[PDB]
Amino acid sequence: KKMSIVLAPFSGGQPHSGVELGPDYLLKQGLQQDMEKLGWDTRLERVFDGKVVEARKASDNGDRIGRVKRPRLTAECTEKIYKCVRRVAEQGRFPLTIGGDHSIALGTVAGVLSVHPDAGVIWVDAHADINTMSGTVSGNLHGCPLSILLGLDRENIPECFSWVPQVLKPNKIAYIGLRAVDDEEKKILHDLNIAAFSMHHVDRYGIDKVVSMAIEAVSPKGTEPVMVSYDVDTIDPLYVPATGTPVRGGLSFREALFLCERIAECGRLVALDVVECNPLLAATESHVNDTISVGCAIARCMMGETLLYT
Amino acid sequence: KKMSIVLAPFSGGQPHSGVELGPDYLLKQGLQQDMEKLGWDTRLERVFDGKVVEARKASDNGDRIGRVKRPRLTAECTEKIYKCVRRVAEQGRFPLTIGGDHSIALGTVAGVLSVHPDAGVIWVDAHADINTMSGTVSGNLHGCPLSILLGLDRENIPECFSWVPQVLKPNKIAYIGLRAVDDEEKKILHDLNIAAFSMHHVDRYGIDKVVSMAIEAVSPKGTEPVMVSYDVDTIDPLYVPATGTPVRGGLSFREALFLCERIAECGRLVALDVVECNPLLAATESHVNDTISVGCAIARCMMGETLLYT
Amino acid sequence: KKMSIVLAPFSGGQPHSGVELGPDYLLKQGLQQDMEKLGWDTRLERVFDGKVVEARKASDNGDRIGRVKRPRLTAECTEKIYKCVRRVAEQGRFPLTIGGDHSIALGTVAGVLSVHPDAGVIWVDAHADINTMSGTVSGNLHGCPLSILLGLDRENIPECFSWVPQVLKPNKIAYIGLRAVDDEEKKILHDLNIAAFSMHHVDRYGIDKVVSMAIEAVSPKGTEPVMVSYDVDTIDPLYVPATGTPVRGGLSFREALFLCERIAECGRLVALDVVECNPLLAATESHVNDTISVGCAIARCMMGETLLYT
Ligand SMILES: [Mn+2]
Ligand SMILES: [Mn+2]
Ligand SMILES: [Mn+2]
Ligand SMILES: [Mn+2]
Ligand SMILES: [Mn+2]
Ligand SMILES: [Mn+2]
Repeated sequence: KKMSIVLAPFSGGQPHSGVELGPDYLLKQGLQQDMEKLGWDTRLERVFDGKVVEARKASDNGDRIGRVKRPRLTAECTEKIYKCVRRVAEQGRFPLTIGGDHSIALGTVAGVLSVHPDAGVIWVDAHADINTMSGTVSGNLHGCPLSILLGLDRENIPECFSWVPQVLKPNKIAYIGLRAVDDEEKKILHDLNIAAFSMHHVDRYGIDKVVSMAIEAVSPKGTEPVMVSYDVDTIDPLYVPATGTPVRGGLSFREALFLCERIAECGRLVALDVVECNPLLAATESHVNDTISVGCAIARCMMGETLLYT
Repeated sequence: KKMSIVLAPFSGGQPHSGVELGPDYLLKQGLQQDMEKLGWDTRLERVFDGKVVEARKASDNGDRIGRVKRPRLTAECTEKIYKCVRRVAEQGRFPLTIGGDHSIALGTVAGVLSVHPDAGVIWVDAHADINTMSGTVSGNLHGCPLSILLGLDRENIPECFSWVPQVLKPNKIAYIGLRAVDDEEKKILHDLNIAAFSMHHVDRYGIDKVVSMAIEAVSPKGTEPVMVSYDVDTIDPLYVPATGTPVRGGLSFREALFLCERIAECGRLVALDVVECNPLLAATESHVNDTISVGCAIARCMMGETLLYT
Repeated sequence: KKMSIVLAPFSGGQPHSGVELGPDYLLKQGLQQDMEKLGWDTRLERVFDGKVVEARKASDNGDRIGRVKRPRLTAECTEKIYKCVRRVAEQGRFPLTIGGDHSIALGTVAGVLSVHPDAGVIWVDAHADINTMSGTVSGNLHGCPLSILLGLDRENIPECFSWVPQVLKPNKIAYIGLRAVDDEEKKILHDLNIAAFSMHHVDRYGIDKVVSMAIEAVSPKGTEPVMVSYDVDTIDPLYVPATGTPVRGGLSFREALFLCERIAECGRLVALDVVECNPLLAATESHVNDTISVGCAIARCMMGETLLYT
């Protein structure tokens, strides 16, 4: 039980500052203690200085390629995460990455899949995060990771992303909690036949059935490793207020953690990303605690925490 | 895909002013744009001036027949809605009526059923709205539409309602979300064997099963048209605060819209009423937005909006 | 249909004052009227003066035996409740006990089981309340009733509890809503094979299935009497704010009452405790009303109240 808590305080995939504080806030609530307490030999892995990056990000408005914003900064930072997550996995340790916005998944998914080539990816998010370079309206890269990972709109992806390995295939991605998918993304999921479970399926079949369906979808031989990239805005704003792109009608606090228990129960989780926690996006310091604690709760539940004896 | 958005700014079936602002508020949030955006050729249908009606209503306290309040005003306005909804349906257009309190269902149901005689009616409400003239304690007519439509307590229904066609039979009504039914109404539903699904059934079988049961109940040949009269107070006050008769323990925001998706999916929806939105019954202008947006959301989901590709 | 509303204004099993006001507050909201209105011939049973007890409790800090706090006061008061609940049951009347903290279950369970020896016990709580004398860290007895009732850690239970009859066996206890069980309690439930249904099971199977499983677990011949000890903190703080030990991720208001309806439906409920309502633990006098009304709602639903005709 070896684990490497990968700290990825990045905010370049979006406009709001504060999300890069997630790592720090999570570790403050005792993330590592919880993990050690769960029997994991933990080690912190800092990939870069969040303060420096915020500095170079804030200033440089010239970092753009048409609609896409900060492709240079994003490509540079996510490549460091890739190298760190790749290394962590090669050493045989479990990489738990704390963001930071979802653009970091470029490095996490790339890193994990380049080591566990047949690993399935369960993307827990209210959004599809699959906007192509030409398609993205806002130009925020935290909503484009999967397009770049799947190598979509090839011709328009900046060369500064030439380092991204083409290891993710559409039949190895499964979404859970979708409810804010735009027209371009709807067509993509449909044309690529990507297993996507919206809030409609949750409401229709219940979270237990949805998780089972999601794990099956990316697990042919039913024995492949599984990775989860958890965007906290999948959970209803009621419980997860401090976040950049909230969307009403999400998972209840209970469903958010039950999902984790089912994956833990699975026994094949090989990696986990917990992203989009922006403490600076809350009114009361209570919203901040509700949010960050939910993060630590996801980590604990994913890594073994059960309500009863085990 | 022809639609007529019937504007019914009426508040005579109850005591609180503000509910007649629903139409205006809904159209402000872009109700018609959403509908056109969903592929419907829309047309607004104003049946009467909400300002004038509020004026004649406010003043005239003499409009009463024992317990029943404003039977003259209510009978006159609902007859105009009947004629408008009847006309809209005859032209082969889909009538989407925005209230206004639920007393307007006297005209909507009468209008739709006089054109589609075998149309089933799914009444989404926390209340049964079936108090008889002699039975109604409060005398508010927004809680009596179904008694008059079913022709109950015949002998005591004012003659100013003589225009109401006897087109609704008890085996063509199905309730969803019931939780505030009074003793008289409990006996009625039971003696008339009306298919009623309370929050108990939702909690017991889940919203998916309940909707299926409701659609079946009013669809013998399983091919009859279906009409939905949606009272927003069916949804828990948590999400729908600005409303005249709130009742704790309602449908979650998710269930409120999933229900709509299932009906849309059905393919036989022939009419829809969205009622009881009172913007003037909110503390923060946030309660107002939560409420009105939920209204537009019901319309979009009922009329075709899906979370994924379709 | 004879009932005895047992008033147990006790707070000695915990540190916060205010919980002893539950009885008074409940009766204020009309608890007895509701019961009579439900067809029960009610009678109030005061076992002791809540004001006097609070007085002797507040002062006496010397009432302790190591970690355990107020074992003398608790043992004395719970013995009075035992005698009262035992008497009420012998007279063939239904004992509805209103607390007061959960330490009162020492007398209720003992009283009911000494009359209905084969009665099952359904403990609705977020906590296991089974800490042993040596195990309890906080020393608060409202978290130790079941250990004493099951006669655990015998050797360390003060002799002032020598009156407690050994009538409860582990195969006659079933938990519902568990989510804050400590390590000692986890081991105990596991070693004793006690039927426990955590929020995990509720999220996984739904409340309907869980209740059925719980009733089955303590009902071998499927015809045994059933008793329910209802701790209100089983319900999510969102709905039940004013309480001593809140825990996030609980039963929704709907599940809290549906559970009651299923037990009522069962037809074998022989006793009910409603505990942990502390009015003095609320910010707005709204939290207080939300909480206390939920209490009366549990009593009504348990005792027969249905949403539709019956
Ligand atoms: Mn995301
Ligand atoms: Mn997202
Ligand atoms: Mn209504
Ligand atoms: Mn209603
Ligand atoms: Mn308890
Ligand atoms: Mn408890």
